[PDB]
Amino acid sequence: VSESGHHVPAVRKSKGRPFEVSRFDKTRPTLFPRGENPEHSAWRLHHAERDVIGPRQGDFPGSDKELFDAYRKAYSKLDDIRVDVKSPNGTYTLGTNVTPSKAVDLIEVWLKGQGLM
Amino acid sequence: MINNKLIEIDNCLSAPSFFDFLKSLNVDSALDSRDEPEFDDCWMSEFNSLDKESFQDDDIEFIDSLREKAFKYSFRVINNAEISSRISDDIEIISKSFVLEKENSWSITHLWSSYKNGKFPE
Repeated sequence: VSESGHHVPAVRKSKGRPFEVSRFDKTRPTLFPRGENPEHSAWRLHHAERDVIGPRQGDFPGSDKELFDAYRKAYSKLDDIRVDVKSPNGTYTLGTNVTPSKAVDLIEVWLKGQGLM
Repeated sequence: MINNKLIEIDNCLSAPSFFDFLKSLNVDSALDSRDEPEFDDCWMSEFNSLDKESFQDDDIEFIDSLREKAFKYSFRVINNAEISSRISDDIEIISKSFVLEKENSWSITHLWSSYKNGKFPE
């Protein structure tokens, strides 16, 4: 197991939704920041999500569609960031060196294939 | 002017090894506990109350610099985005609570006191 701690959608925000995730599930792909100074990419992702989605705690006050739309809005101007999208346990690799926006697309496709939308 | 309590938070966050306790954290257990209603409802109650208040622009700007420090200094220890995000959010509401001089404040007596005692609040 290798962990970035970056679920998209976030664990707390997915609770009760078709794509809910439990933290023991190390198969669900997460985002891993690439490049020099990953703390800054991580901070930029945090701050964009804080601006659009809100606090890490609490429900997301909106539909599944709005929640995915919110990540896409948050990530719209982050195309210079690169992430990997992969399972912490290594079982799936969805993307390598992709933009945060692309990562949302990859996760949506994977969840649909898995029956989780 | 920047509120003196915020300068004190800066001094604490910037102290050597402030976040080293994260090396011993059971991340999944702590976040699971924070996502349960007892903690989550309390946190959101603090957030919702503070969101109705009005803050000076220099304090808000300075709080954003405190969030960045809390995020990045904690990220350097265990490289966990959700932990660092929750610490940043905690520092936001801790800071606002100090500026409002809130007494009996859960943000201060639980969240901030946790950090000062080398623990991730849950």
